[PDB]
Amino acid sequence: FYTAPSTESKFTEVLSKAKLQYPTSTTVAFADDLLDGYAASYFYLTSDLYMQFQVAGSSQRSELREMETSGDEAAWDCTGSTAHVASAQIAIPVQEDGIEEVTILQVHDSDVTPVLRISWVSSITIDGVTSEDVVLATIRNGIDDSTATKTVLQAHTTSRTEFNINVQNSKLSITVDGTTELDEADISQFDGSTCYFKAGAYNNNPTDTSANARIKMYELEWVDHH
Ligand SMILES: O=C(O)[C@H]1O[C@@H](O[C@H]2[C@H](O)[C@H](O)[C@@H](O)O[C@@H]2C(=O)O)[C@@H](O)[C@@H](O)[C@@H]1O
Repeated sequence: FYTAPSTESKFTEVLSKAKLQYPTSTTVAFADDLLDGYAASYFYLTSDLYMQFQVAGSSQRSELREMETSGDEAAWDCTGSTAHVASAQIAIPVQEDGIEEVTILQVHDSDVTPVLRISWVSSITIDGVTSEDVVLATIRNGIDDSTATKTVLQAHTTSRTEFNINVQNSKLSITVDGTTELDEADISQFDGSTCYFKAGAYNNNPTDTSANARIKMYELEWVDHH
């Protein structure tokens, strides 16, 4: 008794260009499955037309992974001259107790390293400044460097918020409601890697492994250019 996101034409294209992973890396639904009305407690359309992702547990996810319409996985040159752009209108609800960080958008390499995570965090300390209840950008410093550069993007609101990720020419930019919040961050450390976008709910370091993270997307698209 869950309504499928495929019933809304605003999602047809991105679902054609995605596969759904849940609760870890295994695909539960490919593009054709998604287009054919795939729906579950962790992936469904709300009555006000949000695509909602929900998942409990440490490092568990309900997440769309960028695909080509051919069925090939997206694997674009992370630092190439072609622009790759992800856009999403996301409402981040107040998270359940014990949910401490939820990753909502990513640029991931074709191996084991997230180039970029955009996440909600309960608390973060960056160079001696603690922020509470914010949306954060985390860019990994390298494949062999587990550390990352972190940038607060936005004070958390439940209001629908426009996020835009633009990747081109070894630089990455993020806009939030039209305002640039990360301006041409360097990602040259992923020269020679291939990349793709992800979107959904990825539950990072919960303190209650039974609590549900929950993220809602009113619009989602990923594109190439030139
Ligand atoms: O030591 C850390 O906790 C390390 O985590 C990093 O984010 C990771 C996420 O929590 C997820 O596990 C997944 O997405 O992998 C990420 C990663 O290893 O890059 C960063 O937040 C990093 O700053 C932090 O030290």
